[PDB]
Amino acid sequence: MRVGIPTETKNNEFRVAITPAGVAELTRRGHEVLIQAGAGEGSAITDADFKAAGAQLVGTADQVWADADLLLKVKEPIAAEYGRLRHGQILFTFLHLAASRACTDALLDSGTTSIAYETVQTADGALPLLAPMSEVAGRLAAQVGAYHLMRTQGGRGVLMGGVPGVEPADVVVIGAGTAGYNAARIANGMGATVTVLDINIDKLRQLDAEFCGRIHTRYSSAYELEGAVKRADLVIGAVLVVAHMKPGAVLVDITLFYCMPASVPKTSTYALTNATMPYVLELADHGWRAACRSNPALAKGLSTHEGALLSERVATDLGVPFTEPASVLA
Amino acid sequence: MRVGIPTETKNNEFRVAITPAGVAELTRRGHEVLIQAGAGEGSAITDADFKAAGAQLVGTADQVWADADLLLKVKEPIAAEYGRLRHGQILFTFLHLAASRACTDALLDSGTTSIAYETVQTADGALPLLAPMSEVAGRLAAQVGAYHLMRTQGGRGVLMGGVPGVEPADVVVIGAGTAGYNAARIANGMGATVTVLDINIDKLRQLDAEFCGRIHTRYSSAYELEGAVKRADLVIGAVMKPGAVLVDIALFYCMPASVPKTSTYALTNATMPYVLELADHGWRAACRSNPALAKGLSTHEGALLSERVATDLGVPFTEPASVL
Amino acid sequence: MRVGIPTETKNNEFRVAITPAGVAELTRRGHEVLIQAGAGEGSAITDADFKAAGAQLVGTADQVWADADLLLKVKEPIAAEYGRLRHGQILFTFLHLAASRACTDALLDSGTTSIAYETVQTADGALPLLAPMSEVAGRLAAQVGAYHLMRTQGGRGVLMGGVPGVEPADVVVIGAGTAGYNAARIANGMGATVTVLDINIDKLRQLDAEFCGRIHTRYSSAYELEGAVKRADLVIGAVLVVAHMKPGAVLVDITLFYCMPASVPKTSTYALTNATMPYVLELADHGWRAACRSNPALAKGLSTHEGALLSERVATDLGVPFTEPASVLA
Amino acid sequence: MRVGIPTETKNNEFRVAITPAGVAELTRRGHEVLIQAGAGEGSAITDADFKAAGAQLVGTADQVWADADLLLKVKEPIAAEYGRLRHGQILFTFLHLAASRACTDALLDSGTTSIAYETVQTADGALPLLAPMSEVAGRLAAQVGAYHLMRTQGGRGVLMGGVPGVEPADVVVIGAGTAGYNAARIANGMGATVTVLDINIDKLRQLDAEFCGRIHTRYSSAYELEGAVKRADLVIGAVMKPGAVLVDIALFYCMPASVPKTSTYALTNATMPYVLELADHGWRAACRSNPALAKGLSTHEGALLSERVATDLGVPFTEPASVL
Amino acid sequence: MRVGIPTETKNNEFRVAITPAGVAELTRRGHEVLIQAGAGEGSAITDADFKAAGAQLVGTADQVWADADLLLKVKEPIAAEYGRLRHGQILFTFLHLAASRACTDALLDSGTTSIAYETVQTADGALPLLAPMSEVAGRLAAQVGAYHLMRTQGGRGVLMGGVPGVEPADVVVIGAGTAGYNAARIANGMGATVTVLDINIDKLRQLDAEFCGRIHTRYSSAYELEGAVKRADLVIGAVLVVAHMKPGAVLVDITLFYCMPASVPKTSTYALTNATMPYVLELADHGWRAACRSNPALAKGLSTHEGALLSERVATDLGVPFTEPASVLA
Amino acid sequence: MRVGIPTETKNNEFRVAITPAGVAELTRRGHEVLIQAGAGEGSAITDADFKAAGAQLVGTADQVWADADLLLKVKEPIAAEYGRLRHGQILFTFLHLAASRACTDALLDSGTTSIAYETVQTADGALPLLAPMSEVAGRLAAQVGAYHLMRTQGGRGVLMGGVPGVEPADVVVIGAGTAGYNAARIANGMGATVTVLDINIDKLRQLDAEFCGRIHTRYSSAYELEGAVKRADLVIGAVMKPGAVLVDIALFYCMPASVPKTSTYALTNATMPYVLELADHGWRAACRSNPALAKGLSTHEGALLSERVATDLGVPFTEPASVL
Repeated sequence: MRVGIPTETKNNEFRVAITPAGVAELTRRGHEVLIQAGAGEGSAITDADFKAAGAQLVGTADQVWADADLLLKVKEPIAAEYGRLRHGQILFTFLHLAASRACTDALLDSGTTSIAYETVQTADGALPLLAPMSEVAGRLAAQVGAYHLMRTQGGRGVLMGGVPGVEPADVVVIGAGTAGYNAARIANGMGATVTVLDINIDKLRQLDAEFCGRIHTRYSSAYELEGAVKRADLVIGAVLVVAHMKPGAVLVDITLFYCMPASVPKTSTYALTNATMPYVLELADHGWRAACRSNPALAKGLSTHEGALLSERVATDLGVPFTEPASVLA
Repeated sequence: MRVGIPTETKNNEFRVAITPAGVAELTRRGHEVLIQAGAGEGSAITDADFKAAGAQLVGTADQVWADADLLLKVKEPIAAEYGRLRHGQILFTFLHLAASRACTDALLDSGTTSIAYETVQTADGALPLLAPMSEVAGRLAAQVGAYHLMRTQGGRGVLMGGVPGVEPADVVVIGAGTAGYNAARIANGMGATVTVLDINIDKLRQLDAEFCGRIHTRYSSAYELEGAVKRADLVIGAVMKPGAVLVDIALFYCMPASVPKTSTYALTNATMPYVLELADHGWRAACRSNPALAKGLSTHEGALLSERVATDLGVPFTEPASVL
Repeated sequence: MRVGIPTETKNNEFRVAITPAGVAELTRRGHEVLIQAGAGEGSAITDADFKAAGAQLVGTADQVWADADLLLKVKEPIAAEYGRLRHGQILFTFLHLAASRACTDALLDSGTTSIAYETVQTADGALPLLAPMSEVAGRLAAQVGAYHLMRTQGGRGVLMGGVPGVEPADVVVIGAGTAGYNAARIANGMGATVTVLDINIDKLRQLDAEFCGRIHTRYSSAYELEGAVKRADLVIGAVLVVAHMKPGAVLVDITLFYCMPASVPKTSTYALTNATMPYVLELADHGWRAACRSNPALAKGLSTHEGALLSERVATDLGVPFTEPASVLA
Repeated sequence: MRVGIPTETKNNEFRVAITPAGVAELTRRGHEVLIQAGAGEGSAITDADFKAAGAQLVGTADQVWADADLLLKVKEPIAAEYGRLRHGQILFTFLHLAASRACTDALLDSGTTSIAYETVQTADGALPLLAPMSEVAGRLAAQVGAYHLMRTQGGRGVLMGGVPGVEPADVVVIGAGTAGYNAARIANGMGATVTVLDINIDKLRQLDAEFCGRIHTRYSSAYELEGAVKRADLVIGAVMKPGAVLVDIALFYCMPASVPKTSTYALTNATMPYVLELADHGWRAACRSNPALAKGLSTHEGALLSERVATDLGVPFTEPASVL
Repeated sequence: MRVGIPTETKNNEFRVAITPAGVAELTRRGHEVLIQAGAGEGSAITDADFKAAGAQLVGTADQVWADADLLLKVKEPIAAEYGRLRHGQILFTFLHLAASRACTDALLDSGTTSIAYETVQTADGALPLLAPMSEVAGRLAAQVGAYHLMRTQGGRGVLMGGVPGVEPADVVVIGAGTAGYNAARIANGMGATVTVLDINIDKLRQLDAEFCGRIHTRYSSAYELEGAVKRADLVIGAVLVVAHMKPGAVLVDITLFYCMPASVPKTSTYALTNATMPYVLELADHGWRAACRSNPALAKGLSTHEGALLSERVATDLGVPFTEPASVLA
Repeated sequence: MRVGIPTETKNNEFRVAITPAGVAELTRRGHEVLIQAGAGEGSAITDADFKAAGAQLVGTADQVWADADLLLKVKEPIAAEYGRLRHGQILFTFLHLAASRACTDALLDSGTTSIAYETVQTADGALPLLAPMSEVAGRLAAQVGAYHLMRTQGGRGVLMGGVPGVEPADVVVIGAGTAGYNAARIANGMGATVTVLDINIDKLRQLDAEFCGRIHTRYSSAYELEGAVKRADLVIGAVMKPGAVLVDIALFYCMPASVPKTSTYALTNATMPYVLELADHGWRAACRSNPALAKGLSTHEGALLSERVATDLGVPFTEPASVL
């Protein structure tokens, strides 16, 4: 089938759903990759090497969304793309439909089959396509948190790792998840005195192991938390699905309250497309139909099909007819 | 004696010439410490700190400059500060007089004894009070270069240390010097693929030793510098492909005042020993019994003593060893 | 029962099926260990300490294979040993019968009960007795790959870790398995700039953790692969169950194409006998009979019994009557 | 010649002035090595070791002191050992004569040529034979401070490096010196949160470099020392809140003889080269062709040569360069 | 319900069943925390911050054991506390009843409901509340073992990490469990040449990974063991549910034979109360009744209830009527 | 001027006296760079590299030696190369003239100005151009010793770093020198249990510091060396039980040309600065304004200047300071 990779049109979005690496496997494996001119240009990928790997570069998004059996995207269709949604195609991308009835409706109103990146889940309840983004995000939280600590940024005026004879910043990472673990790693590498708080003692246990006790760990509690933040020069909320610190101290969620992987497209594109690669294939090969019964992880992401809503949590958050996944998969 | 420290007026300057530690060691040797209200507020040293430490918190600058037998600054007196200078006062701060004919004149026409932080020099030819600024400046370059590397800062869009399975950023530091060693250190801690360039292979060996091979080294030929700079994401000038960031420390960018809370201690921790030799024995005694301090002396009783600053502005030299 | 450890007679084979350590537990636990003179001499083990631990040193292989209830071996019997295979004994060793009908036939034609080292498997599908060999192998791939990089060896003429101001080799490890992980470890320790490629992102994830990003990881793809090898000074195929690189660059599988734990017997003997120890015991204690129903991992290795073929994959690769394992175990 | 080593009689001293290695390099240059039976038993060097190495194992001390042309000790002759001293003997050991008028007299009234381990000195002003004792002394302080930190030792009740989720211990080492560097090293390896204080910022940089930031550094102001010491669990004096432990190396505690097996080699490994220059050429030749050894010479033919030890006990000085 | 935290009265016991952290969650979550004056004072916790977090400080132990719905303790009641055991309360603490019929009887004779800290077990058979103690213990074994190596302590007279040009001690850790892993970590950090012996090759495998082969590993055997201890300057028995070494060499179990987390209360109190926190809550919230059927891990710790013995192993070790856990939980 | 580099003819030599970087910095100072076709092919520097860099690729050696005002080599002219030498030519390369009476004569009878790489010497008594060869030589010894340790190489049959649960290899490096430090470094990275021996305890401390205790150190007594060497698997001579491998760098084995791609840059990166002082000012000027270069001068206008090479072959000395 002819797969399509259109140019992300959303605001401040410079990523691309595929790399010359994935495109190269689609091609030399029996498929046709329709890539829109400049789609990857935004994350340092010209069509020069996109073609030197296999890319049926086309001029407009119209031709891309058309003749493309599988449309790989990074973000969900925006306003002007609704009139694009085909019925005989498969939309594989980040949807957050429970965040857009308008979006959800347009996918049902167009009867297109779609799979949401964020809900593809494996056995241990893991979310593979979100993992990379959490990694990119957490490492960024630190680089961004460190910069905003500059007095010029309205920060306290403290250097992440100080200098000889002078103390470094005291960084607090709330949570030892992918993001919390990656945030501490960088802040620590930059020289800050990082302490990570979690309620899960095994996560804290391995952090002690990983940095021979260099990255401090404190059992997380509302009392420990409040205590740790008072002292903190920078705090990172790495806890992913009302209280304050000192003047000049920074707060980065995932005083200057700061608030992503779009910031580093080259990186993030690869990070995600590498996680996406195996599924895009299972899709391009045997179709979303055989791809979802042969793989309950990719299936768990099914979002819509010919006016069908295949996600209860969403049909719940908005109150709409739920159409069991098992049934639309025969 | 009484030493005074006025709040810096230089726009965008957040450092202070003394910390609660210094304003506590002078107070212990029989000295009255005068500090302007709000002197170290921009570097997190409230008057409370300076106060309950033995320091006298005067209302404004006037009171500081009037009394202060020795005055401690970070930057030199700026334009609107020329009327403050006193004949019988010892000014201690970064002067860079060889950069402003206007500054030099005010101190000269002033008859003030000023000693420059940046020219103070020990035996090995080291600049003690200027070295801590190169440490901060070196670490900052990396934190900053990593920041402007973001697509949204004009940068290419590369995370310093990538993420598993995805290639890390390519950093090139030119100079195995004090600042370069700091940039590579931090850039390396961010996960980045760092390489340092230098024609001093002795420095290449200690960097090889320290980071045990993780931070790459390349003899600095103009051939490699070019090739190295062609492939990089961030190049740090501690002595280009589209979107690369070049930070130059002396997308583009060309500082220790950005992190005042950090650099105040760094500078005043180096300055402290001299501020002491000055508060106890005078500029004459101090500078007499200490050559490194002697080398910083810039002006006194109308004289301009400096073969670099003097053979710059076309002025009469004065053997600093004479006034000594 | 009297266990027997004969001298490996195969070519270039200097290993031994047991160490004074294991022999010491066989003895002071109720059994008799019949070790052939010089059996361990080949891997730095004289009979001096073999007896100082418990060893009924005997002169020839004939007496060893005879009176020995359990014959522990490292390699499969060769030409002259066929006339040795008893019917009332147990052959526990590496067989690769699917690689030798002649060998397989001789074990059936002699009606001997045997268990193959390479097919003993645990729950997570793991192969314990092969693990150590993969470790030895991978660490060797690097030491051997580094030596063959010497211009004198016909190599490019590059030192693994270069010297101050000069660049090290660029080493590529294909695969993050036991072997791939161990290969990167040594090459990295030797100073090379190693990059490991894998399709399994968790393996890459932990390699980043283990060396704080010092050992580079790149999602493995046929495009990434080809790209990585072009640059490479040395490449190690650590992928265990047609394209080229630069002149002088080395290739080591598991330009100079090089091709094992027999290379370092002292090491490998211990490596394997340590993994073998627990089973040899379960065998020597309760017999292969009770040893295989009480332990499905050791049972999964059963190969033959009194003319019986207890391994389908083998009976398949050669087309021969398959005799269900469950049945020959009552 | 023949060099002799007697068992130390100083109570609680377990070191020996020579190891099987030294008693084997002298034996190879045509020297008879006499060692008392049981000399190095308290540091794990049985007579078997000393014996099957080329050493002569005499019955007791008398035989050692009588024969020994050069005598090697660790501590100085104690009270009951004054009758042992010989006019024509070279005593080599830690003497601290400037601490005992009584000791100095026995060697003086003795006419013995004694050379002090602690005053021997090379160019850079280093004390070669005294340095290894500061390494051991530094590492011991941490092992000990970590021990007395236990509630049952009077200490507060803190594990040096805590455990995951629980805060680690706070260690403060005062002095970036040889001993301080060792304490921080070990205290840091125990998981503890270590900080070193010093007014020598050059030492602060090498500690920063070495442990790459894990061991904290703070310019030693009397202000920080206090604040630092106020928050600590264990403070090590290598130059307080309830239950804190302060170890002072020169709950409280104020040494290399505690781990004799370790420190014997450390000391005798530094001493060895000199014991050789002494056994081959004599105190005269050796001390002549080697200034560092010349600096250790303390007594000879009744003379007391030392501007520190002499201007202490009120005695006549003797130009060591004269007797040379 | 009103929870109670009494002052440990046992000998040389300076720990406390709760920290201002846990007490803070009990309070600002709907409960009343009755803490006895000075209960925490012994492990550096005054009532100053105990109240500044929420503590109904009371004068005597009598009032504490009274009006307290849940009595959190570190150690089992001693002689004078028997007359304290209420019937309408819950005793959550370390019991070791199989070590005290007197103790066991008193809990049955008082009909109190109790849950033993040491038998709360999770799915992978893990014992969470013992883990922290094993960590504290193992790290101590090393600090204590290193001190007792001092000739003054009657030891051989060897410094853990020697000094330049001179060798460090040779430390042997028997077992790679929590305690064995933590013992090696510290001894190694102190500079000793540590070698860890285990029969479980995965534990040895990860120790190699964790310290890049710096902490030596040797497959554990009675022959390897005896060999390793001969050389050893210090040995730590980290193997938790008759042979000798050199003169001056130390032995620490978990020559100077030495024989705990009470040694470092500040540490250990937090270590354990952090592990205890989640259960104390599940208890204080829904009662031991709903707390044990909703959580089979905490339930597996049930020890007694109104004259009932809810632990077979104990009723076995002493021979007493066993009263099935499932039945006393409806 | 024009500097020339001929392909090495010495059998088994794969290094080249100049890299594309050097042949690019000389070309920038107005110099014609002549390089023989295939000069750096054995070290991966095709003529393409040398070409598109500013270098003149001559057909063969004749053209190189004829023109070249300064000639750069790695090894000295061998037998069949004696007819190439020119009176008015500056030869720069490793000469070891004090090793071949025959070599010395050809340069002497030649009237050529030759400067030896190995005798060039800076203040600290360091041999700049010879040091990089000891780094390579040190790392190679370990890679090689680890290789010949294989049962199939005659070795004992030990993997350098063992495998979990199995004991690692025992490495002994004799010499804390530049080469020894490199061998221990690499041998340690291979997982091996490394120990370094030296009578210079200062070097023992930096190795202790660097690898923080993982690489063992032992004072070099002849007693320990023996005991140490008795227990080893691989001993590296950077200054035996059956199957042990002893590599000696100056089963047995007694080098930088083995990894030409690496060592060419290493040597030419050190040589480069001198090749420059030579191409710009001449052997006279260069050697004049630079003592380290002055120390390398070996022959000129028929003279043989060297108190080591001259008092070897029984020849007349010529004050190098005279011809200067």
